[PDB]
Amino acid sequence: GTLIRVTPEQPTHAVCVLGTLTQLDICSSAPTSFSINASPGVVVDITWPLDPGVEVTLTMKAASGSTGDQKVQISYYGPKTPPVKALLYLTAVEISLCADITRTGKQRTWTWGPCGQGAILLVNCDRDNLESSAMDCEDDEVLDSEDLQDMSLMTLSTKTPKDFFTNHTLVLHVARSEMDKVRVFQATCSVVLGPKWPSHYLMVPGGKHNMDFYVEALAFPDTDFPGLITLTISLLDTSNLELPEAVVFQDSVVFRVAPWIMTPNTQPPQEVYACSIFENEDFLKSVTTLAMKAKCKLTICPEEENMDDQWMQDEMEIGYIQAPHKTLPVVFDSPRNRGLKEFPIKRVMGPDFGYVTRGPQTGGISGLDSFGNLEVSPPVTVRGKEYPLGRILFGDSCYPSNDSRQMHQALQDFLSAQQVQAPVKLYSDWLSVGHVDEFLSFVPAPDRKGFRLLLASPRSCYKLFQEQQNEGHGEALLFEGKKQQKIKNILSNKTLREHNSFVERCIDWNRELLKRELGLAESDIIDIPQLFKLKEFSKAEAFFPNMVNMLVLGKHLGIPKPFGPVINGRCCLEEKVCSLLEPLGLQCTFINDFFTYHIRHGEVHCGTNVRRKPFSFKWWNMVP
Amino acid sequence: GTLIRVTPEQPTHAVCVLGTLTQLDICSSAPTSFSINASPGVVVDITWPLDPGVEVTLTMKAASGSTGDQKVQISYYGPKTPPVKALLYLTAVEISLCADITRTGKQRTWTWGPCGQGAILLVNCDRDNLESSAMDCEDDEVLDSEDLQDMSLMTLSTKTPKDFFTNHTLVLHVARSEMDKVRVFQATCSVVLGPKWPSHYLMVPGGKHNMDFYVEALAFPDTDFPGLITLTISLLDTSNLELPEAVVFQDSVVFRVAPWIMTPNTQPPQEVYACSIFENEDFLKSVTTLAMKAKCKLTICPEEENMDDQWMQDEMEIGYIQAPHKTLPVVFDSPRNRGLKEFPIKRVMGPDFGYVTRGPQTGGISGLDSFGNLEVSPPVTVRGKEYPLGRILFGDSCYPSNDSRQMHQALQDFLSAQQVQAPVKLYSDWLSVGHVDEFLSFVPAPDRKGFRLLLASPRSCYKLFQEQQNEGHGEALLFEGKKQQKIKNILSNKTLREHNSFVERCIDWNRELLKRELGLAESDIIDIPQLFKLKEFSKAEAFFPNMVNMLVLGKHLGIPKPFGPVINGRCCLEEKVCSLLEPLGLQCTFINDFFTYHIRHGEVHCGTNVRRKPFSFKWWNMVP
Ligand SMILES: *CC(=N)NCCC[C@H](NC(=O)c1ccccc1C(=O)O)C(N)=O
Ligand SMILES: *CC(=N)NCCC[C@H](NC(=O)c1ccccc1C(=O)O)C(N)=O
Ligand SMILES: [Ca+2]
Ligand SMILES: [Ca+2]
Ligand SMILES: [Ca+2]
Ligand SMILES: [Ca+2]
Ligand SMILES: [Ca+2]
Ligand SMILES: [Ca+2]
Ligand SMILES: [Ca+2]
Ligand SMILES: [Ca+2]
Ligand SMILES: [Ca+2]
Ligand SMILES: [Ca+2]
Repeated sequence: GTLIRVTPEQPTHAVCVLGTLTQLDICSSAPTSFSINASPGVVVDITWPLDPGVEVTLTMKAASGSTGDQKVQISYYGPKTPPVKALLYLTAVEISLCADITRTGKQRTWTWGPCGQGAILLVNCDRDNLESSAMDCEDDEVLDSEDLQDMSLMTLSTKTPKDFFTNHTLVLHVARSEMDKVRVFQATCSVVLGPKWPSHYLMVPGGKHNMDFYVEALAFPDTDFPGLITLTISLLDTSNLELPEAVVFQDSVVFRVAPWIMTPNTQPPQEVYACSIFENEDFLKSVTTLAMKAKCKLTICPEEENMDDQWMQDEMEIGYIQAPHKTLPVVFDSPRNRGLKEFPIKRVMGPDFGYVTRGPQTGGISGLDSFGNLEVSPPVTVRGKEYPLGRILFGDSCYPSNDSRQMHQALQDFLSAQQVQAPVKLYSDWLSVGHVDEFLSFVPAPDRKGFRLLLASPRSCYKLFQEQQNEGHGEALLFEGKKQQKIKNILSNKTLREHNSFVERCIDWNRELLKRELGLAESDIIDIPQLFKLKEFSKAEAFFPNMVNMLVLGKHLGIPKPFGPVINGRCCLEEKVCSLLEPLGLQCTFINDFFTYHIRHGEVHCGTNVRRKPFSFKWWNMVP
Repeated sequence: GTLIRVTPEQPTHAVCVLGTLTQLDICSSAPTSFSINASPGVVVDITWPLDPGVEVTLTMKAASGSTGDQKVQISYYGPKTPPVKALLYLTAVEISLCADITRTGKQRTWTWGPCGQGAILLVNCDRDNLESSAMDCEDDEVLDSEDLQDMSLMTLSTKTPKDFFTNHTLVLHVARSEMDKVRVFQATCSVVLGPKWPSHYLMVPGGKHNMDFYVEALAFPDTDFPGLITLTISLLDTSNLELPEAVVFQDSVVFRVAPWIMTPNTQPPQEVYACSIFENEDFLKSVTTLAMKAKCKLTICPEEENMDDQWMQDEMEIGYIQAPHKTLPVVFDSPRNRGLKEFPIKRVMGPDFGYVTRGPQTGGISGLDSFGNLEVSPPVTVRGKEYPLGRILFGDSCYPSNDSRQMHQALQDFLSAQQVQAPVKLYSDWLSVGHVDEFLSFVPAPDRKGFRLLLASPRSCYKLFQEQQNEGHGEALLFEGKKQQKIKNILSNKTLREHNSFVERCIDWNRELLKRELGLAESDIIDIPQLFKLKEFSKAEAFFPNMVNMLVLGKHLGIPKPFGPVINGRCCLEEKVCSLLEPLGLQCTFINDFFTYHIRHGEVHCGTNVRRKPFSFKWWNMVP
């Protein structure tokens, strides 16, 4: 809106911006009746009576060529009076601040969805600079023209009379609350807005001009940042030299900072990671083969950088950030800060590879803070609400006690603040190590919802063993090929069966948690045979290598080698698992991980990581 | 949900909680065809074939009298087989956690609105304890039974067999993220949940029992607290003595903490405040009269406690918090921390009087942080969105610069986090002092929307003076009854008219800001005649006492005495204002505030404060 106020005691000079509703105050200094005659470029909606209800409104069709080149004449006449005249001289200008608010690569509110509106900003948290230790956004400089591709275009367009900025100035600003979270460079780079600076006078020439800005974000959405940054242009009248500058017009663009998004096992793999370790050459060769079959590059951290840390699942999680103009992978580096600590910083973070961390870095850290305790489900629809990018899953206790553990609050808050994968707290504190990958995986399926949840299941392993004893193989030896144990003795062991009944309860609680939060039906779930035992603090560990803890590379599964009882040439555990999964068109390979991984309380999934293809569905089309 | 898993190789013992969907796993250990026969208290939905699609579901009608007193028999028969039988013994219990979730005084999601759902918690931030300096909630103790009335009732009801808690235990908990924000006392007080303690074992006897808890909140909604606290009961199986406790059932109540809410001038007054100061007796007498006419108690801070601080509008804002069971007023104490600093702490905070503060208390403080720069509009509906408790208004600059000021971020965030009065940033930085009460007030009206916005208006004062000169009074003296000035000289003064044109722009910008954000139409607005002048840093001060800066006590207005030009016995400024407002049925009194207040850059509204009647509309029925 804008009130132009007119008098007959003087002519008034005003500016109108195209797209704005200007209104005329005719009554406040009038002296009955009035008529309005305006130049041709000024259209007036509304031989008229001076009732204070009288709405007079002015609209311009085009930018002025010169100052005051449009004109409105208001005359106040009546019953026996010749006219008193009030003059108004207008200058019309275009001032459009544009960004990719339709989300194609190109209100001031941001809206979610396919019919929604608002531009997107990436946190510029990768490292396109050769030989540097810090993220691109840690400084107020654009060093490589490659770096501009990560940034979002914003354009100011002006159409004015040549002499217009003799008396007006334009300023760009961000609220002080948000200046720490955005940086803005003016294009022909040097910064115009940023953490040191919430506003800047633009240097624009009269006539027809177009000025490009490049915007990056410096922070992901989090507890104290919902994730919107508004940038505003204000047109100032600076024509009286004594008086302060007067604002004539503001306009704004609202951006939303892209969340950090995980990729489930159902997304096709692109790159694999693991460590080289002492006597581990045959584990590493086995993964290499599997990668080849699934078409993945492969990367190994060596014994020098490892610091003898083998658990490549735990220190990091590879995600992505996504904007219409640019999608890039970003690593979320766990505060667990073990031997693998540096590997996210030096080796993964890089050209088109983002970085992020959270949590206390000098410690105050559970094991539930390791990223074997961070998964995502596949996409899933739950009582009519779509989670098209899946729902994040992480382990916890059922309630908080003195003895209980949790993933650190700052990570919990970060994941939720991401919004787009509405986390779900599962129960994993019953496990010694405490990770959800210890009792669940997800695999692609050619039918139903296009996946299956695999849950570890003692019951199924009791059933198998019983079905083998029933068919005469009670003398068969677990751990054939450590102390061997026979199926008749495993089965009759009453205390082992109590432990496994209690693990069964823990897994079952989660089965139903996943059935409700994730929309699953029993035909979405397969049980993998798996025995556990309780050890220190009645916490659970795998009795034999945890098969459900597997590397999923599309259809090629790297499953820990259970070394089960060998019947008619084969491990019955291997055969049972193949019978459960081959009908889905999965290919099971069984990798020896026993003295290398299993005895140190982890398996194949725990010894490795995977980068996968980001979802084709665009996060901003969700309506969380 | 819950899977009971049955075998024919053993009978199983399970518990069912009333209101829960129990399901039976018949296939996992079956050995074709099955039938189900259950005791009379167990109803089974579902002479049946063993297809793994077969859904079997169990529902109980009532609490068990003894353990295992209901019974399910599953038999697996077939083509030539007599039955193998699997037994299941059930015990049914009631475990209901109840609170005032319908909001009358009496899903686990909280919902806004008249058809919404969820209990309400008050921050227990008043001081019902005699002789104490701290808020009730600063400690983990309930000292007065009066204090319980501020708290929210929550009840656990159990119906079990007598011997039930021999093998089960109940625990109450809050997530660790929220334990710093709630405290929970068990009733016959001593705490069961709180900032030191996120869980507690309840001591409940078998049979029919009912246990009351009293809940208070320790924190208002704010940037890092959306304002929901969930409390959960979990039923644990503790019958195997080696094994960890197993969760059998959780249920929860979600509370929402009440926001802090302001009251506009359109709400009827209840109590008035001001200071006793040096030569100010006649200001104080004038307010006293006005209070009496409007039926308000009256309170004065004396020269001893003042520390010579006269600005009773600035240090505090009296609001309220509201819950079905209890509504109480709460003072929001400004960080400006001037001479009035202690007055909120010692004199206002008290029995059924809450307290809150925000911002850096040792300074880093603008003048825009004073609470003359905090107002609320009346209730208002804006393009179809209702703000039934009004919208908070506070002053700012138009953009951020080196020289510009703002209300401190922590207050800004606090007000927004309150949600229910969606703040609006107005432009007041152009004023020397910098407060929105310097250019706007609101008054009750008997028509239209039931109020008017009054805006300071130089134009209207130029018009009046011109209309008086026109009728021959150019020689009339402003400041009659300091150096006097005549209407002909005020009018011809060209530099005074430039200042006032520039103030006109500043007020006009806000007029349209309020027209859009607040839904107003011109017939909602009255202009009060008011001249300003520009002084240090071209910042604006009142040329004569700022009339729009008035005390509104229902229909009785305490307006600063302008001491205008006296024409036919009367100040024309007084007469113009009376002509604008008497037709609304307002009663204007003009209070001398000139050497006492006006020359120290403030007026009557600035010398005073008011507590008013909280809205009848309940904040939780809004849908922000
Ligand atoms: C599935 C998963 N994410 N597993 C990670 C579990 C492995 C580590 N293990 C150890 O720290 C460990 C245990 C015994 C002996 C040596 C070591 C070691 O390599 O330091 C864990 N428990 O977090
Ligand atoms: C309308 C409103 N909220 N006004 C408050 C403005 C008053 C104070 N004034 C002073 O601090 C002041 C100015 C000059 C001489 C003495 C004093 C004084 O009492 O300390 C303000 N400017 O904030
Ligand atoms: Ca940079
Ligand atoms: Ca970059
Ligand atoms: Ca780390
Ligand atoms: Ca890049
Ligand atoms: Ca993971
Ligand atoms: Ca207390
Ligand atoms: Ca109390
Ligand atoms: Ca204070
Ligand atoms: Ca009280
Ligand atoms: Ca106020």
